[PDB]
Amino acid sequence: ADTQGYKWKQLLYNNVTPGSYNPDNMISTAFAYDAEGEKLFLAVPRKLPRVPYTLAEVDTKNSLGVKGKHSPLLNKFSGHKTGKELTSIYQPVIDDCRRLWVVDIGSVEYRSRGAKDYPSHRPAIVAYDLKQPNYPEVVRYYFPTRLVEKPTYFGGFAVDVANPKGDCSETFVYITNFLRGALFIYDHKKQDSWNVTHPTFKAERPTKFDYGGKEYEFKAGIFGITLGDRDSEGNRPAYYLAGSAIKVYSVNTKELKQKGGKLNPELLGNRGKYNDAIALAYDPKTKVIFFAEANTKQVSCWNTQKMPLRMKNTDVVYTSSRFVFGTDISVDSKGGLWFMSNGFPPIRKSEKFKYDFPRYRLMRIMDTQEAIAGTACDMN
Ligand SMILES: NCCc1c[nH]c2ccc(O)cc12
Repeated sequence: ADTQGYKWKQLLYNNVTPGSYNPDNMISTAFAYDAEGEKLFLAVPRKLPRVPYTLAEVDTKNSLGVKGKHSPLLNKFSGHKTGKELTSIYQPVIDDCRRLWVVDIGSVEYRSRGAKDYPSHRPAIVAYDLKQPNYPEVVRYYFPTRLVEKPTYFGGFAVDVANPKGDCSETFVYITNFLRGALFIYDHKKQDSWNVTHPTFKAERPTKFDYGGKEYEFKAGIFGITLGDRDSEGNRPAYYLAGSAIKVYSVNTKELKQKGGKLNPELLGNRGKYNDAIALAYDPKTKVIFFAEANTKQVSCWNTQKMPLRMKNTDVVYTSSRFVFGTDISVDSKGGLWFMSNGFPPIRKSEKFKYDFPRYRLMRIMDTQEAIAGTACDMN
């Protein structure tokens, strides 16, 4: 229930000329913590002008849990020279083999004001090897033009490593898209990809979001994807959710890896009213799924072994009046539970939402057992 972590009023960069960018325009949408390396990676998409590094890192060795060091400066990704090696990213994910995966969407989202400095190209899935220094690029796959479908609306993704003890090449990537209610599926082995749509990937009712005493609204599809326990053949449930929704589905990875196959998603089925979340994370050690919620100022949980999913089977692991718009959640290598808010929901002009407390908030609960103790997500 204790947390350690970081808080920023503004995301400032180390070794970047002061004044050559506006620190309020640096908006982080996602993170990934490498527990073995004591490294934190932050996605800062090039949504607004003058973002020096779209993949940014901080060394948490000094800082984490140390009084006075709550706002580390962002650094260039150690695997990069200039900052132009990735154009714009929304989400970093670390797999079972300590490969750092990002999805370069391939263009910036503003016009003029230095946009020429970041020339466009086709969306790419890119991976860096954290095991080797200093983080060499080991995967670079471009989307075939036939499959591009609004890359700016890519949400969470999952990296499915069939052979975590081999060369780690039998690997699937499922990337959510919250506009199209779509999953883009990438077969790393075959070097092939395809898009899949399902009525299940779509928004239910619009999500309600309170800012500055008013009620705003957004309508997002799938956002929204995490991987469960493998069976002896290497298939697993892939849990997903739409942002604007309270229902949770799973679909087997078996049906996902089959290009042109029918999908048979199972309802699970719902978390109760107004608990919309855009991010969810499955923990292998407790079998709990954690939700970083949009408007409730909370992080919630559901043990996957308690069926069916009703509200009565969920609880709260974190509450903070300052946790405005949960935007990312993952569990790390040493079973750390990380969750992030940034007061940046998918609503027109949300970049200019301002708060009396630090906008960017990243917390860790030391382990998932610590989290769920004395709660309906326990055992028992
Ligand atoms: N808080 C930023 C909203 C957002 C837009 N796209 C995203 C992708 C991943 C994510 O965690 C969040 C987002």
